Amino acid sequence: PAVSVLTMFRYAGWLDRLYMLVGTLAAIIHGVALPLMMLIFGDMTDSFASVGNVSKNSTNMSEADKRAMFAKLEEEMTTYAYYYTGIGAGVLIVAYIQVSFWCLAAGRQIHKIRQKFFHAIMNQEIGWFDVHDVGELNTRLTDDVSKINEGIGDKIGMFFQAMATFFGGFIIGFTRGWKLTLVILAISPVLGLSAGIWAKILSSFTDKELHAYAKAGAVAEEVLAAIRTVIAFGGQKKELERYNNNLEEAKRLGIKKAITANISMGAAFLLIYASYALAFWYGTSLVISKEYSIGQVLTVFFSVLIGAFSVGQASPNIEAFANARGAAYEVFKIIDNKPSIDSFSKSGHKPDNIQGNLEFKNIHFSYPSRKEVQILKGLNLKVKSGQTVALVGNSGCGKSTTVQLMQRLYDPLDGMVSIDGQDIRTINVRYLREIIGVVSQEPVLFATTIAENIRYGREDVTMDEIEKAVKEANAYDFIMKLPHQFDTLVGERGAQLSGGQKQRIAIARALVRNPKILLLDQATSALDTESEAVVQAALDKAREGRTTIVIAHRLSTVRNADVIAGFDGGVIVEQGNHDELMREKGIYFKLVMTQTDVPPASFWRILKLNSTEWPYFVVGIFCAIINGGLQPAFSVIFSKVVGVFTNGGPPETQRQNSNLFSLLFLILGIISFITFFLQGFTFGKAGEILTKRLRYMVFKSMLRQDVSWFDDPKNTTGALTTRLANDAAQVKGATGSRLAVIFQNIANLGTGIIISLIYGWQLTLLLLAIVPIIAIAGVVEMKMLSGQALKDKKELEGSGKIATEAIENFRTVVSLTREQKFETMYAQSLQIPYRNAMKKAHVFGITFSFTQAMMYFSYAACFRFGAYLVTQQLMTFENVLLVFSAIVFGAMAVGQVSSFAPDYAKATVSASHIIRIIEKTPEIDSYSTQGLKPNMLEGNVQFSGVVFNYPTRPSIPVLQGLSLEVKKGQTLALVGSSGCGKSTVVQLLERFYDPMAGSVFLDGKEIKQLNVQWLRAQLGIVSQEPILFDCSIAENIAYGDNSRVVSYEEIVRAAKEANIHQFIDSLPDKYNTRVGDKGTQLSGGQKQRIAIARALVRQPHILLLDQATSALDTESEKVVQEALDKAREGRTCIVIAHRLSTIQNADLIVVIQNGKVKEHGTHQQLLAQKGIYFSMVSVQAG
Ligand SMILES: Nc1ncnc2c1ncn2[C@@H]1O[C@H](COP(=O)(O)OP(=O)(O)OP(=O)(O)O)[C@@H](O)[C@H]1O
Repeated sequence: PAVSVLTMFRYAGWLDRLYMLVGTLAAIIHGVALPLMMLIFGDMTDSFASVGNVSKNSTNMSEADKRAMFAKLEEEMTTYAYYYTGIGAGVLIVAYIQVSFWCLAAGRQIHKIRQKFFHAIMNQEIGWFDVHDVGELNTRLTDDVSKINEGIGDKIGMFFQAMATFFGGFIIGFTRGWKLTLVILAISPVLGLSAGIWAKILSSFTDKELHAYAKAGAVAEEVLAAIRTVIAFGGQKKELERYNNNLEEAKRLGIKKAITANISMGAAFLLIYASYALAFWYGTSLVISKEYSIGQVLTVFFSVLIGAFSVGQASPNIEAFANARGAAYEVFKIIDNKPSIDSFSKSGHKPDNIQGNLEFKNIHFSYPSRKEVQILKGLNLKVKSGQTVALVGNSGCGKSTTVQLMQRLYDPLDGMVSIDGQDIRTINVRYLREIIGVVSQEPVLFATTIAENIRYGREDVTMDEIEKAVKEANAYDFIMKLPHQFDTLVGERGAQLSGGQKQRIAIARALVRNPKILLLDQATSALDTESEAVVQAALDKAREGRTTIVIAHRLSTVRNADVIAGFDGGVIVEQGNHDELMREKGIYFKLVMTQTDVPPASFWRILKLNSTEWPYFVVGIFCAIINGGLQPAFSVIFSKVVGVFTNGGPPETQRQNSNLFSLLFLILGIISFITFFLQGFTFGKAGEILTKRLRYMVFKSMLRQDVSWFDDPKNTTGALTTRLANDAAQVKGATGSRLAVIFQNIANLGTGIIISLIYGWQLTLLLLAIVPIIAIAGVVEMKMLSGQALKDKKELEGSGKIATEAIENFRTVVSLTREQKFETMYAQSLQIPYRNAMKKAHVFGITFSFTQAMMYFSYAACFRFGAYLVTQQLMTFENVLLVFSAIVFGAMAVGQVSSFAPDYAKATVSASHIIRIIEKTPEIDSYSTQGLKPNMLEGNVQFSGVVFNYPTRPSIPVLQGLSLEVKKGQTLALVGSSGCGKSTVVQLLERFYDPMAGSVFLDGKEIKQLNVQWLRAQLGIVSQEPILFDCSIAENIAYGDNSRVVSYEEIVRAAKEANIHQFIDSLPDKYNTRVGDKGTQLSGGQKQRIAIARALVRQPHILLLDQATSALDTESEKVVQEALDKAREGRTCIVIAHRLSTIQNADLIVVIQNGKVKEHGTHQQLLAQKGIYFSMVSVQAG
């Protein structure tokens, strides 16, 4: 959808309504300013044509004909040169006003939008945030606001310019003779038609492509997330073929786009060369009959094509304006939306002497994300002033909902909530929340100082009072131990505070507010019994004589409360003191007892990647020379035409010369269509090969890498799918397409420099001296349009980061009632990109003005100097046109080439990354073929003094002097405090990493000397969260022993021994059932048993079990443990043990602490040791 145009320019002050008006009048002038440059150019050839044939045919006088005609041209061209400079003078003024006033008026409007849009979001309801996706909302603050500034800025001034030329151009064409124009305007619908057809066919082969690679690029994403399972089971080649057998689809489809894109080029490049002749063949016949002059035609043919091409230059300026209307709809809706609970209004009462009488009356309530089911039904309950009320009951009974209604974050439907006899929906929201202290489940700390985070509760508090509150909250002594005490910087940027310390800050914040009512919703939940005790002392302190509602999770909180309400299904089944509810032996009694990147890759290296198809490259080079030569050809055939009618000739030859040269256009026009159809058929396949061949070599080379690579923060599973998907394809704009450019550019400017130099060399050294100037200008505009894009958009990140901090914790700030503070913080940050943008339009006023002025001025500096060369009989007027339209129309050709081809800079660095991902050789070559691979199936495992550090964060040491044997067929349990040391042993026997020092042996043999495939083939990885692949049960299981004959019989025996056979045989589509996200979702317990079943098929001599049972499925757990006892029997086993019961039946236990084996032995010996191991078993008991 979109907005009405006249709405969208609201918030535009009267001065912005003026700037947009004055700037338009500039745009209209600048629009017609080039049609005038074509009209004069016509009247200039008339001045040359009138004398060009006098001095040649009849030799009447030698020096009385020289001065006669030549002092006429010298006086005619004084005016034509004064006329040209007059335009560029007016342009210089006009062009400034155009882009100045429009970017200004847009900027002035944006700054008024940002504040009104953010404030609109801080003014919304809390049920408003429930329905909406907050992620896209935050980007909508800086993307959609960035999408509007396009379609109200300078993009309008260019539109009214193009329309003033469309009508300004078709005006001049018609008044200078109507026959020539209606010829063209009969063909321009054929070209306005020809343009849109291909864009329907290019858009066709686009969306078909994103669904072609979506098959291949889906296998890619699944692997690189599941890389731990792929390497550990050696399926690194099986995944290469799946990714490849779907990779031919997007290739063949890539060719139908590659051909048809260069068809679209040469097809429309033909209809120009066709309609050139049709308009010139017919245009020459109207000067031969002495109806038009040569100056008349050359005006009209150009003055039409400019005005006719003015539509295609205004295509995107509309699309940017319609994108701006559309993005402006989602925003303006929010600004004009007004809430029922207005957090900014000043309406309700502000009652004083609030004792805290609390009353709920017949409350019913439904959330608006799931409104089908009611959450609370007929809920009634009073809290007497200064008493504490604990809410208990099972999950889903609206305990927090109660607290949300007393915050008034939703408005109940039926019933009434009153404070001291007064409807809470009849006082003001800010006074309400000012009297209420919110202790959330999780405390939000803001990325600011501790002083400010506390002062957020009440911005006028003195530093004396801060000290008092921090004391009362029990957070002072820990603050006294921090290095930057009350100035320490907290949040995501700063030092991470513990859970206990964060909550006490939230408590101090609420104390600063000194409210009359306190609300706590799981104040202590996550916190351990040690952290909880300090908070409880500080909570209890803060409550002393305040009316309190606490969502209680800990039994000790509930036992000392003055009154308990028991909730069940929205309904208070029993209310009383602690002893009553215990006496009742209802719901409450049951609860309380049970609980007890800048790589400089070279152009030559990239080119070598496509070297396997050099014959394709030779042809494309060849046609890139012809097509680069057709431009300077046209500069002749245009000149040689006009030469006849401007230098001298008999009207017997004006027919054959004109029609010949007029049909040499269609010689050129055909050769245009052929050389493009062939250029994009050889360089086209050369690219679509190159993508497909590099995605393979990459994805192959990616699975070759070792685990330290995939552990890095930069090589995440997404940034590799991107790198594997578009960066792999973006290379082809730097192999063949770069030769096509430079061979075109050489064959164009090369052969065009040569020709113009011989026909007259004086004019050329001027033009090829000035082309350097105007060529520079198109770059610095592209630079400073972009170099300024960073500056203005970098100063916005602070302005955007402020908003990000406020939306991401909206439920908090609204409870602190600091919606205004963050609004002000946003606005104050926005004052920098405002004042920068008000200088930006001043800048782009100039870069746009002095581009067109140095072009309109330099248009005079050529046809003045070139004219004096005809006075002095040094060059003909034909030879001027043969210089001018051989440099200029040829220099414009490289731009029309370079702007079509892919962004070369963006392609080289996009390619430089590909070469690095290919040329990288790992520390652990999984692909290799050497290694001992004996027939000795003992599996004696031995770690001796292994020392290892994670190379993601090598500053952290884990293991020091770790030495240990596992005897054949024994089970070894790893235990100790939480740490990565225990997990590391599994990764080293896998050989996912090498160790720094020490030695890992397998049956007396160094694992660095055994093939990585045959080390890992006899090792079973049982992951925490086992990865199940989108695939059949046979394939997910076959992932274990790959490249193997496995039939139906061998599958069933293994599934028995994992204990899943009986459950499998009654399910629908039994062994064929699709599992994954598309298929039946398996529980946590079932997935792990699949991982066990996969390990049984492999039948290894060693079993690595790592943190298995990472789920809560109670029955499955005993099923897993049964299946596990089966899987271990008479096998050498290494278990990372977290559960005490697993440890009891193990043959040997190792207690590890800080890299050090403090003790080890059988179960019985470690208990009687009465050491570390003893401590673990004792804590669970009591
Ligand atoms: N963002 C949300 N949008 C809509 N409804 C929600 C949202 N969050 C929670 N709910 C609803 O709140 C209802 C009651 O949950 P409640 O917050 O009372 O749990 P609780 O009592 O706090 O339990 P616990 O303390 O264990 O989380 C649920 O039925 C759930 O649908």
